[PDB]
Amino acid sequence: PKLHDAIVEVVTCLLRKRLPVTNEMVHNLVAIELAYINTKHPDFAD
Amino acid sequence: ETSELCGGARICYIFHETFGRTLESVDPLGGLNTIDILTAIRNATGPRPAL
Repeated sequence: PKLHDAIVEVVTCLLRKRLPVTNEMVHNLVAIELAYINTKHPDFAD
Repeated sequence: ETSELCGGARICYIFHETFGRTLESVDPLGGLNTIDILTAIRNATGPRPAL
């Protein structure tokens, strides 16, 4: 049992370690869209 | 004394016959190379795209 729960704890630690990393990426991904507008985009014409 | 224009109306001359005419000779299309301007407006756009 003690091991069992220790395993679980470690797993969620790892998940939390990788959480903010993805958050930073996603934040960046939005920032990238904000960074520049391509009016020459192939699907963008008027 | 009647002589060469001086003192007063000579400056009037300077401000018209000299200066006014001088400015009239300047440009107004001087330096305007169509192709160089096309380059300039491409530079004016810069790194972005333009509509």
